[PDB]
Amino acid sequence: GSSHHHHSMPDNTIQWDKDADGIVTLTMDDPSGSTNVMNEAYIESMGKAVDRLVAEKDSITGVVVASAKKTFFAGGDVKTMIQARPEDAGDVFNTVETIKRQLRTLETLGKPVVAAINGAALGGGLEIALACHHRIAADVKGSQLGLPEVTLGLLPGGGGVTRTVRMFGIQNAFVSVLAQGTRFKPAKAKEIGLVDELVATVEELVPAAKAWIKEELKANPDGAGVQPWDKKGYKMPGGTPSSPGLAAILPSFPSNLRKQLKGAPMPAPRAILAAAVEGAQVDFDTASRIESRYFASLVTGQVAKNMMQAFFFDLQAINAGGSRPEGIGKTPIKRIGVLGAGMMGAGIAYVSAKAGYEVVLKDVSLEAAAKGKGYSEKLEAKALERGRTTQERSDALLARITPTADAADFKGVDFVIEAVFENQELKHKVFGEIEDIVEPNAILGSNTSTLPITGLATGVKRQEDFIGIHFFSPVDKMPLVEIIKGEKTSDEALARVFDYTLAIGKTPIVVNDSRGFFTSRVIGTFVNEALAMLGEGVEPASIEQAGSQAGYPAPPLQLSDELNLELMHKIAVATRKGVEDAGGTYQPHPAEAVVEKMIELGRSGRLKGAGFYEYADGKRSGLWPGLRETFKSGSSQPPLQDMIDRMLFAEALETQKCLDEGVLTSTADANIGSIMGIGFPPWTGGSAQFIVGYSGPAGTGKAAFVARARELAAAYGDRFLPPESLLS
Amino acid sequence: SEEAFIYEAIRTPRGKQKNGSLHEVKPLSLVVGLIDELRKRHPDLDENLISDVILGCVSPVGDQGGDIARAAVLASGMPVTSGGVQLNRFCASGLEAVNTAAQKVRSGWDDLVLAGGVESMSRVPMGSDGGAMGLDPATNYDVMFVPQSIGADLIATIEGFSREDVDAYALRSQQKAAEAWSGGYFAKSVVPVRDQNGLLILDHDEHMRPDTTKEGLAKLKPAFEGLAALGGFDDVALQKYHWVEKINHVHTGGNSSGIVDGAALVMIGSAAAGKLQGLTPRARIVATATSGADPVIMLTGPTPATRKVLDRAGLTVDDIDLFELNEAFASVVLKFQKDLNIPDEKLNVNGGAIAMGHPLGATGAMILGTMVDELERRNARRALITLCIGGGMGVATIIERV
Amino acid sequence: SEEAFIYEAIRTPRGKQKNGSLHEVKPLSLVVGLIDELRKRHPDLDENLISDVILGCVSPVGDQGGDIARAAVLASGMPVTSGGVQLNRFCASGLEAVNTAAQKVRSGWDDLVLAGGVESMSRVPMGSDGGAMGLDPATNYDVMFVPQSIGADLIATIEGFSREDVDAYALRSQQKAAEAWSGGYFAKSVVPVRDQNGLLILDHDEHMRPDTTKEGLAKLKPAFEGLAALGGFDDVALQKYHWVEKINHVHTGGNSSGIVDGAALVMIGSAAAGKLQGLTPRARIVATATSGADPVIMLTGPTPATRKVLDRAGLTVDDIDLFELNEAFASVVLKFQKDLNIPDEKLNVNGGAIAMGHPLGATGAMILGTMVDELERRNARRALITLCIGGGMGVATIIERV
Ligand SMILES: O=C(O)c1cnn(Cc2ccccc2)c1
Ligand SMILES: O=C(O)c1cnn(Cc2ccccc2)c1
Ligand SMILES: O=C(O)c1cnn(Cc2ccccc2)c1
Ligand SMILES: O=C(O)c1cnn(Cc2ccccc2)c1
Ligand SMILES: O=C(O)c1cnn(Cc2ccccc2)c1
Ligand SMILES: O=C(O)c1cnn(Cc2ccccc2)c1
Ligand SMILES: O=C(O)c1cnn(Cc2ccccc2)c1
Repeated sequence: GSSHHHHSMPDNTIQWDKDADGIVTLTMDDPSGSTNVMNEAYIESMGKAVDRLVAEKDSITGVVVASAKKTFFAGGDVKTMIQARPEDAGDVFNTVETIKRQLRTLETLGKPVVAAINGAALGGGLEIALACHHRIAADVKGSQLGLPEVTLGLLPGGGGVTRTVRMFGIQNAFVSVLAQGTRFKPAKAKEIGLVDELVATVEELVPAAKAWIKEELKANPDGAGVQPWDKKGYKMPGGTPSSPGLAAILPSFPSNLRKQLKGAPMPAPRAILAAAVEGAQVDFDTASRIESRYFASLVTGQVAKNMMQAFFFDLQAINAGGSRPEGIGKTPIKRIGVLGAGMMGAGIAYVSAKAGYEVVLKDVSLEAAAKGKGYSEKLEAKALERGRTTQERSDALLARITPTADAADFKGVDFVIEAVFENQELKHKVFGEIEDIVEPNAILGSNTSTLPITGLATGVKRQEDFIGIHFFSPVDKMPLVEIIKGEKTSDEALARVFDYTLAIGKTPIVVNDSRGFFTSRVIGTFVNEALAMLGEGVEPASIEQAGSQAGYPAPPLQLSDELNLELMHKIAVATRKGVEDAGGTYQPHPAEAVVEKMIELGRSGRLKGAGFYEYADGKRSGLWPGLRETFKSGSSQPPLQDMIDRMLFAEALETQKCLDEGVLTSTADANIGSIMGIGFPPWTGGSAQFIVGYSGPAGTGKAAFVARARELAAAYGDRFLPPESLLS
Repeated sequence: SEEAFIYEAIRTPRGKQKNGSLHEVKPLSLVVGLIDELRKRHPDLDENLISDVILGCVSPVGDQGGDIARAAVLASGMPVTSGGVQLNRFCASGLEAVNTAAQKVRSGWDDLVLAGGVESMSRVPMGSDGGAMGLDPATNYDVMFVPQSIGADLIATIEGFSREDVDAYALRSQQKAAEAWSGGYFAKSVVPVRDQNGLLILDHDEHMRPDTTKEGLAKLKPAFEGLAALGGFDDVALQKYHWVEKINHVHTGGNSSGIVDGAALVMIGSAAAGKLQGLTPRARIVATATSGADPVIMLTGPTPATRKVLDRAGLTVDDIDLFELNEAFASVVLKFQKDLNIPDEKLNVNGGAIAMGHPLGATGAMILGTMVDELERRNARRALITLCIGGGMGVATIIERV
Repeated sequence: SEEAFIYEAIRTPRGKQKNGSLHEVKPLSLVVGLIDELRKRHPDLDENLISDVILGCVSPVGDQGGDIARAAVLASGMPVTSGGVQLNRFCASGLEAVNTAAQKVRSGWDDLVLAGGVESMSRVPMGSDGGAMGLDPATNYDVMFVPQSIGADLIATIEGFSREDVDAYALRSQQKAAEAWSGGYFAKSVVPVRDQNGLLILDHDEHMRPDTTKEGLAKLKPAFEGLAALGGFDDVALQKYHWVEKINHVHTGGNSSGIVDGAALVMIGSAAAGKLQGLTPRARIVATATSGADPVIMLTGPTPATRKVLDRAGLTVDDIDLFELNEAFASVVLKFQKDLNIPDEKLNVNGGAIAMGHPLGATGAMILGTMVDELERRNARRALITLCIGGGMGVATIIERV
């Protein structure tokens, strides 16, 4: 390839302007959207502009790259990248090579090129700015700069890896910029060298750019338009891999990376480190081509498609109201009343206050409801000292909450959220003394995790407005809300809770009433598979290693100690009674025997002070040594990949059941609900995406998943048999 | 067809890493000195019969670069037809050079070959040559690279070797090295290093601490020098050895091999070559074998290689009089003894690298010559020599006294 | 004792030094690509029967340090029992690896061995490893060190080879390499290099200049880049060759071997190893020999090495059908041809390193695999392969088609 073009062409994105001094201004303004994006239209547009910059080289003295959108440039074309098959590797490689040829020609024109960064410059947007010789950013609110490609399972393939390594060296570029896709405000970007100077308003950008060009030509004629790595004598910060200082610590870079990822199978960080170090061993142009090959391997791989499916398509179908009832207007929410002080009730009050709602915190007594407001109080006692004080807004937030201890203060409430002890008789009561004091149109929301919403509804007179609203602790940080429809819950009540969820900046999923709902039911199979393996004699250390290497945020035995094993015993008893009441019989899970053996030994979790781990001074300090004698650890030694797949497949199969039973109505809710609600590993794209994106010895796809599940079923049990819906 | 015989086996004393006597001596001079010693012992040997010089060297860079074996041929004034080849198989390079020499003789296409190794770790530190397994991230990540000391700590953790167990073996190594020196066991094979004027530079193994006590070994701190002090390697090791919860770090500078300078030379030939030059054979190379094990634990190669060479020779453990295993780490020797049920009085009877040092490329030839002398001194029949290797490899050799 | 057979012999194309296609490819990847190609051709071969991987590498530094042969075993997912050893004997390293593999098989102590070499000269240039002969002024001063190019010019001066003589050979090499590529002679032994996505990187020897003319070769200037361009080396050479008054500098970049990147692999085993794996033997290794000559002229080693291997195999020049000598310099080949009266139609019949390049550590295995293919293509019987070496060494091998 040797062209600035890749392949009714797309419409032009860049406007050309040459002023009287010979300075050409390239303004990026994609007419097909509100954001400049690295799509086919941009590539053809920049190709034309760069062709012209070379053709008119004798009348051009400098270049300014600007944007006419609210942002500078953000993101790539995910619709295209998600379709790239392994047979399209050549096309993907040719595309990024074409993009970087354009940027390389711009960079080696023989004259200064300034980037006028008016707003967000993310991904390919910052890669455009890094190909310029000078970067001016407007220090306006909301502006971000960074290379977040890794968060979608990709890498900065338009030169971002090569250029940041040349600018900052291998260690600083990888740790602080590339490996986590960190986003920087314009002030912090100037401090670390990502940006060179700041201006207060966007209107000063292009004038400041043309002025710097004028001064660079006067004061630095020989170096004008020459990047530092294109000069003789360039020294890479931190040294090259062949430098003795860097060679001493370089072998520890992959091992520290494995330590952070805990052995999880995310290929993007490994590829970024490989491209960075390999690129630092050769000239810039060779380094750039190496970067393209690692980019193509990520795009044509499956993990990138999982993460693009979840964090781009699925999360935007949800925010666009895919599960919201159709044809229902909005209804204002004036006062919100929480029926409970505690870790749940307090967190709900804060997230409602910050969204712009007045909250009334009721409890059994005002001295207990004061402790509830004390949780939001300590949350503000932290936010203040971290340089994040909203001042009057924070005080108004805490002022919004008002403890009481009597039903009389719920007078103007049109949105109730109870958070009290799990007891129908209690819940049926605490809604009775509040049902008539609230507004006639008020929504009666319950934050239960076990009790059926349809059964709780019978305790109120307006059952069309009774609905489940399930939060996750800590409420201020957990971004998912699980909305549960009772049998008599109306579409209007569902739509209003949906709007409330978006208003407080959280993500809703809509679940139909069923034992365990979605999140608690699916995470139960994850925990129960681990406890089964412990009862089968598998080493506890192998079980925790399998959880971490599968990609879970917490290994499953550690999670059991924090869910409290007594609470796991209660969920087992309740599931029994209910199954027996409707005439059925309950096949007990092998985990229940493990749960009971731990309780009778006085080891029931972290609050108790002793569980599967030992606890000293509150902190976790190693597995309990008596665990191996109790369960005959070592008597069973299955391969680690079998333990990993047993935990992932158990959750993926339970998710498919929920979709078949109508508990969930979309795979978007399943994927986002599993990732954000219970911590299903993001590399999978969700417990539902894991089926179409499975990859192993059997191959890749739904059929490979079916084959592997049957393989697991033969070895470990029929709970791994794939459902009819997954078969051809 | 042709049998390979050992006619000479000599070595320099081992100089220590810090303020060591051999720091001022080019590694090329260490080899040339041993060549001159061979000439002194056989001043009428026709060196034109010598067809190759094979030297192991793990860091062939700088002073040790450019085929140092050929440099030794030219600098010592050996015939230009004597060849010269450098090879690297990590810790077993010295024994691999001897085994390759023996196999060249057995093939019938060579008659008399010099083999050995040289390593000046004070002038060319370990890792000076770089490498892919460590410095290339894509393959480092895939093979799960872990430093040797952490694999040795993992062995002690898995096998149940306490800190006192590895320190007890280290004390025993110091005692047997001191007894061998004071008893004159090394007088015939350790060639003192001398300068261009004939002045003495070194005549003993500087790294030894004969007054080592169990209390002194207990005061030492676990290893924290170099790559191991960097982070992540413990977690990488446990990601593969997932049934182990925590690694017990028992190895220190007092129960691990010493970093030293040294060289060794072995003269190997056929029966006809020895008869022609009036050489008396000291031992016969019975069999050789190369095998390996897991490269993350990295030090368990000795056991399969030892079984393989016993099977190829038709022998069992009971047929062997002396076992010589390089003392890279105390836990490696204790694992080897436990796996094969080696009797204590047969294993490393003259002390090992913990007391005297481990000059990477030369060690294999050094401990082989040690066994040639100890067989002749005891009037014993067979010895088995083996070393653990980086990358999880293993080399083993059986010699028979003649 | 046991007979050693060649079962496979492959190589990469050779990428050029300046703006070469292989500059972006780690030398470890060059080897892994060839290992994967062996898997495609024998998917059912039990890799546990492979006991060693022997790679020649002249600059074992950086990307080529850390025993690249062991790195290749681990990176390619070969069994951890498969060993892996790096060796350096300058230009013959690739052939020495094959010979050591054959001698390991003949000794009965190894059964199936991979041998070859790797050199990425565009990434790791010559001399990157330093050298005990250029950094030890005392040694340099005494051995009278001279770069290979001055030795080749001195051969041209002593023997009466003119500038047109050596340029005529260079033209002949370009022609025969072009004819070999056009005739499909290399279609099944040159394995195209591809990236991690299957995209082609290189599938031909990009150093070739098939449209070379005698007038174009005459315009080139005598070689004056590298160590030779510096002072003194002419005077050093003539202090030894004191009857020569002046050296005729006839060698240029157009009649000397090219600087290239490449790798090569050969699978060598016993007859029993082949039978057990369902492998077809392609040639038998009849004999090997290692000799040498004066290190100042530095490039006349191939002459006694060829006589030594012929005497050992009980053969004469008449019995050899194809002669393959590495074209390090044009005058080296012309002296070999004159000294042994080699017919033109038998010497380097498919072109050589002048046209296709000389990737140091791999060249020996490349031209060996070239002769295996051409013997099969011609239905001839015996080929002799030899290479000149720095330091005045020589290596030679006779193979017989099976
Ligand atoms: O660096 C980035 O983030 C980036 C994103 N898209 N692109 C261009 C591209 C689009 C389609 C297919 C291949 C490449 C580069
Ligand atoms: O985390 C921080 O605040 C920080 C500040 N400086 N650094 C080092 C650095 C240098 C160059 C580029 C990126 C980072 C990290
Ligand atoms: O061993 C060191 O000296 C070291 C220094 N920083 N880090 C963190 C790091 C992790 C992954 C990649 C690059 C850097 C390790
Ligand atoms: O994806 C994650 O969870 C993650 C965590 N750290 N990193 C990159 C990193 C590696 C080493 C040291 C510092 C940062 C990625
Ligand atoms: O989706 C892909 O393209 C892909 C490629 N490899 N893997 C598994 C893997 C992950 C992390 C490190 C090593 C291997 C997934
Ligand atoms: O055995 C089951 O059916 C089961 C279901 N969920 N869990 C774990 C859990 C504990 C506390 C709160 C939520 C979930 C166990
Ligand atoms: O050829 C060169 O590059 C060169 C450089 N300095 N000299 C003179 C010199 C002679 C003896 C010792 C040291 C320097 C020759």
